[PDB]
Amino acid sequence: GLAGRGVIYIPKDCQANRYLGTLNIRDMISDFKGVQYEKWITAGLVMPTFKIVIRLPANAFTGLTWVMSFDAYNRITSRITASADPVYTLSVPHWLIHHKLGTFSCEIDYGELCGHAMWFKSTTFESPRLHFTCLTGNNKELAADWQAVVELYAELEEATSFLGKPTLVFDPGVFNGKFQFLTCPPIFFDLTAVTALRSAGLTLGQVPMVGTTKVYNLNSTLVSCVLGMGGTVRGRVHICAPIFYSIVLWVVSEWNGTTMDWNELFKYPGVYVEEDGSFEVKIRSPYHRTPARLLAGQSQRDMSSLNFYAIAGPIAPSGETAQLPIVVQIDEIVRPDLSLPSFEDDYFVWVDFSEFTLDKEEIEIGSRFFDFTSNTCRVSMGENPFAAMIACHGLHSGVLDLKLQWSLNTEFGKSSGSVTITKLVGDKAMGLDGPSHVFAIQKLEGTTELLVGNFAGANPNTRFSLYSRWMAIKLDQAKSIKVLRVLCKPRPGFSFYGRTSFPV
Amino acid sequence: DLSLPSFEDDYFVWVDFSEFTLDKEEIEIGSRFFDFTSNTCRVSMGENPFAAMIACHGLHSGVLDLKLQWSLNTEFGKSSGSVTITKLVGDKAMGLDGPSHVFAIQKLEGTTELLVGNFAGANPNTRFSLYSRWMAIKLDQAKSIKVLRVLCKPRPGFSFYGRTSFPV
Amino acid sequence: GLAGRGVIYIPKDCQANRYLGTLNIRDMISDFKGVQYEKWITAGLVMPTFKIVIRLPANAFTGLTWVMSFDAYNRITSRITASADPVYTLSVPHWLIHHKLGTFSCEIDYGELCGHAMWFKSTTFESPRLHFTCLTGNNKELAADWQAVVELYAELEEATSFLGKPTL
Amino acid sequence: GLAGRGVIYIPKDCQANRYLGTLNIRDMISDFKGVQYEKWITAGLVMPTFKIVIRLPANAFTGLTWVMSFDAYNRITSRITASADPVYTLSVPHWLIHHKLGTFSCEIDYGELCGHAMWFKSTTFESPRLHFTCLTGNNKELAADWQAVVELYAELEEATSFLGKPTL
Amino acid sequence: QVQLQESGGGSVQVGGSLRVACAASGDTFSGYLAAWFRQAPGKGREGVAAINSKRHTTSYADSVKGRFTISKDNADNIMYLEMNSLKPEDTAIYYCAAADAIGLAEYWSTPTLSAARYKYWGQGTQVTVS
Amino acid sequence: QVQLQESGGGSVQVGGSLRVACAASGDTFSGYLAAWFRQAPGKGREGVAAINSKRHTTSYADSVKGRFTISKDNADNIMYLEMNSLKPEDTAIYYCAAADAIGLAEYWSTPTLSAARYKYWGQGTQVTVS
Repeated sequence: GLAGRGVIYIPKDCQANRYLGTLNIRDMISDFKGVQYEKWITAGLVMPTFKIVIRLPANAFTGLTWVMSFDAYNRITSRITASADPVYTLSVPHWLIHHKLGTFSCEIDYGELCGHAMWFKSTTFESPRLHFTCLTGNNKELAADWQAVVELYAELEEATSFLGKPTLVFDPGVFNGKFQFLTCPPIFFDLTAVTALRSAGLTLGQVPMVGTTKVYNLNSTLVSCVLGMGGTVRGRVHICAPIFYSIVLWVVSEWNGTTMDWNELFKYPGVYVEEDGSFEVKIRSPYHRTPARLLAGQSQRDMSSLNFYAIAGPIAPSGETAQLPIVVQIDEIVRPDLSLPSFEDDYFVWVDFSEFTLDKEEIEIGSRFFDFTSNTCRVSMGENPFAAMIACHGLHSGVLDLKLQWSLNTEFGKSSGSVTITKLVGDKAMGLDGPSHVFAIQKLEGTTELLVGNFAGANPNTRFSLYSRWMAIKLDQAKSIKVLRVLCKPRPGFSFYGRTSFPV
Repeated sequence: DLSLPSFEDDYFVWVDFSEFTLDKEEIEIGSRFFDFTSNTCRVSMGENPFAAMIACHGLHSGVLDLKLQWSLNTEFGKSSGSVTITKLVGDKAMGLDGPSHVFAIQKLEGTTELLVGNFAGANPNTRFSLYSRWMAIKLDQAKSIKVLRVLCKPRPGFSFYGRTSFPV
Repeated sequence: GLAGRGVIYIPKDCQANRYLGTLNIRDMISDFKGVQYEKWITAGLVMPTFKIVIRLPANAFTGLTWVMSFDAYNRITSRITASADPVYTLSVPHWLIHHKLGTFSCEIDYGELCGHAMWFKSTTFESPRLHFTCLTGNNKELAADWQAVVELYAELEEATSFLGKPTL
Repeated sequence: GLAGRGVIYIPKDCQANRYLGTLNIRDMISDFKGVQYEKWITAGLVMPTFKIVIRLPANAFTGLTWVMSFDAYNRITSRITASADPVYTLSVPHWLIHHKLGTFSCEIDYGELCGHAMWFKSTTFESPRLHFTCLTGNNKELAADWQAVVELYAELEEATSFLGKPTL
Repeated sequence: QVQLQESGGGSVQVGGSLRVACAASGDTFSGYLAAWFRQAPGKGREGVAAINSKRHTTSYADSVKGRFTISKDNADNIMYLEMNSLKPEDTAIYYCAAADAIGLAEYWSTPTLSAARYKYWGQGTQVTVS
Repeated sequence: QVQLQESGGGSVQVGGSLRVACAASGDTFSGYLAAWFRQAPGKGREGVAAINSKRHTTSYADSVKGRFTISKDNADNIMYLEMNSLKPEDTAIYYCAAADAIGLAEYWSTPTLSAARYKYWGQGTQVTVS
């Protein structure tokens, strides 16, 4: 069952991080009119499992590699058009295709990746797109510009529900020590130096950033739950090099700093690697653990870091001035002894309103989790990892309990008025006036419940409004309240559909 | 044939802040058990045998519950402001802003929970700072509170590593 | 498995409470380069159970005794340099060695005493040290100054966790 | 059982018969202080069977080869420093290492080669040495100078007699 | 990383409007959350209005609403302060200062007015009235 | 156990600084927590600043901050009161008094200013202004 086809145009001299153009599955199934396109009309909406097959010639003397980044949503489409850094295109579920190998084909399950079956007539959420980039480039120029065809073989049977399985159900201990799609920017060894030391930071969960704008990815937030991590990481190296580049390198873990002379260094446990193949290294800590995040007055090398030394240098034949890239990917952590989780089942602060400048004020929340936009009062939000899992994932569902906390600026004996919350079905133009509470501000605490979702079952981050329950906070006399807070714990039933990164 | 133990499973007083001389004041506890060093208010500590087992032993670990107790110097009808506690992971330069509570000082009692430890698992007496949860008490209007106390009971899971003496 | 060696210099007329000098295990395993010192590099951090063996001649006519005080931490190191009272050196886990007996050797478990396995490249917490003092001295002067060798026999296998069993 | 380590520095354009430097096992076991170095003190004199493991990257486009000549005695050390002809370095027990292959490791029995177990404190007969030379060189120049590490894995148990089996 | 050049301040009659010059981009982004600042003799660094530009969120200072505005031109894509009407006391020189390390807690919130957060500081343009 | 000898008090102009003599050690320790004290005619023994020296913790009296200081020289290792500026009313003779029975509840706490705790009492030095 072949449906959809596309081409990508690769210039003669590809560069590292250069943009090779994108293509979307909506265009390929619509443009390439076929059996499956019109079988996708009668079926309504489908949840396809289909294998992309990229057809390129196998040639081992240029040492190219390309990263295919699959974003269901257009977060990074605007970022990536010029000088696409590794972090933007490696923070989304991605597959590396190696030029030495040929006809790379690896399936994708659109149920486990994106979670929501898709419509035909138009697009409700932005189309699932694929971005290609040279992760590292050829040493020297090619003969002339070339091309690659990308095909996707699918079978279309009807989808029963708009929602697949939830990717993860949120709980306080959520980190089991297993990773998906964790890879790093290319480490580069230069040829001139007789020896070389390179260092990879081992403290995951530090929200990798280019230098100006941070990037939230799910692996970082998933590590940020625990306080430090265990030992014995296992990952494999991929040597992106021509056939005539060669290097052999020794891999150890270091805290805090490198022994200068080598006859002290070879005593440590470490792995030699001269080819593309796995290593397994155990994390060396004075405390047997590594914090996994950094404090205010601290650097990144002071903690544990895993180091690559070149004991026998990268050798070169007569003509190459180009550097040799090494890329590592961590499949798993093994023999885990994880420390205490950061946050227990107690509540976490969600939003806090303060500096009310105009009285008889309302604030509208609705079914959405964030994006309140209160124009007569200042608002603040939490850094917590849960609100990070809301920004990383595409669709989120559930119900979350509330509390209110406030204090009084005026004298307690001059107090008056109330803080109410109003709960409707649909927006107040029409509505059924469900359970609403009027708390007098003399009480100073209140607790209620809120639903995030729709009739469809889940609500995404970029805003639309679909019929659901609508909650608004109304303040009778505002100036009284100096500061207001609301902290929320999600009920056990919760879900996150889709996987993505949020470039902020 | 041993007689009755001195202290039952009820709480024991841990630290008490008083004589606030400067308003809009904070006090930082952190993950450490002692060594608060509040420079704008006077502090006092307990003689109790538990805080003695903390000084004798080298490393101590666990989680201990809290309560707050305070009273008002001003008139109750002139009262204003709050006493909050702020709970982070790491020091406030970076942090995740975990569960924090804002109690109005009109309530007069509050209860929370604290962890003493690290990622490594235990925190000793002479100070260093290793990545862990960090708790600070912030007072909006300080002069109101005449005396503040906090009394803590450790949860059953607790531990003491090492053996030593403390010459004071 | 012999690793580490040290000497202590005893003056001819020892006094009651006089200080006979200290020695630390970090220095003895680093200085005496051997099988176990470099086996302690590859193992990372170790939790050794090792027996100190102090070799002194058995002589029953002077009635000496020496107390060996083992402090993992440097609390008493500053106190004890001059006129070391009994309470400072008897409030730490300590072993009495009797001059009538000879070649006193009693093991120590660094797991049950100090609880935390130790690093090599540098010291995170101050080194485990040993202080020796005459607990009571000879009736009359000796013939001339003398000496004692202290040895510690160890076996080093890797430690799984930074924490042993909690002491209590 | 790793003991001893060394490096050799290979210039960018190796020549046929050029001298790539030597290294002696006495220096590597003394300089690289370890488990086996000090296990070689207590054992007295040892007759080790140990495998040299030379770690170099496998690259098939330069067609290099190096000859490792092992002389227990310093007969050829003075001859070979300049323009080392093939016969000097191929008349001693020698092993060819091919650059196409990688991580060449072939054992040596110091009992069958040299026949006499060796002392530690000093050298009675001149140290067993290893000389490396390019037996034939690259067609064209490399990119830049490079390096190779040589390791020798040994196990040291005591030698009963000063003499092994007679070779013939 | 960031260059800044500004002019357009000078004396004016009450009820007057002084446009402030478009903030000079530097190093090819000019997208960072940036807030103006004021002074008073003896009183340093009180904040003024700001915009979170990418979300189109406006923030204004206390003591002022409507007589200072801050907007971004869609075509020029470069922030500039706008002042449509003016009270006598604008004594200070205004400052333009931007912060580029925005995280997730500074994004959906209102733009902060604290001075300690903004790492890029520049001279700014002198404004006063008789 | 403890000897004390002091001088250095005398009349001075307003804004003046009188250093007080280093507390005489006695019996080879001089490490005890020690607090100064003041009087008023009709009003006895109001406390003044103190130091817990070994932890480097400072304590000051109410009604005074910054114009009385108390510090320990690292080399001399002997406490002495320091007064950098002075208000008219210092009427009393100051007293130096130390307590050497410190426990664990007086160690991590702020140094106490209560008069009843300190068992070593001495005459002290006369200070006044016109």
